[PDB]
Amino acid sequence: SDTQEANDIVTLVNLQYNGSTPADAFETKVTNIIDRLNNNGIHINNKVACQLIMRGLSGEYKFLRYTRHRHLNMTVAELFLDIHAIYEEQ
Amino acid sequence: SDTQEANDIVTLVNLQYNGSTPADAFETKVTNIIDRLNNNGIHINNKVACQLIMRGLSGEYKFLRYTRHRHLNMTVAELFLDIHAIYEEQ
Repeated sequence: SDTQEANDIVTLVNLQYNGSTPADAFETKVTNIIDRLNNNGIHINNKVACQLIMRGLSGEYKFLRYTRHRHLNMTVAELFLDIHAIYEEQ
Repeated sequence: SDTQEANDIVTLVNLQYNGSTPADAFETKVTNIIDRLNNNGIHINNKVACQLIMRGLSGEYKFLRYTRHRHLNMTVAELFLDIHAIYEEQ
């Protein structure tokens, strides 16, 4: 699309997960956004990506933004493993 | 800051200009964000940058998002010249 990157960035900034949507969808949703943006030359690295994902991660997931401070060099895949683990216990 | 790029991206996505702030401040504000983001490896090119600026450009500036369709390959500087010109007439 002509307005591809801009809409991906706004979607990334307005992520709001609480536990309703399956992690499956939410993961591949964010995985795509970062892939598409990176295909178009906009590289959102793991550090910055995780930050934006954990932002707006509310509910019983809220806290993951607090341990993040100890989690340096955390990967997006790792971060979702955590989210997946939470969803399985619901 | 450790959370620099992420906060720059969210600032860019949540821009809301209507005519209150001087164009001077709003311009260099966005000019910096795009420079900082580009220094850190997040390449926001003119096309996508302008798109994100015109998004949330409300008030008497709204119409610049409509003329944009004729303005292909427009630069961020050009886009602000328009915003500056409108601000001068207020």
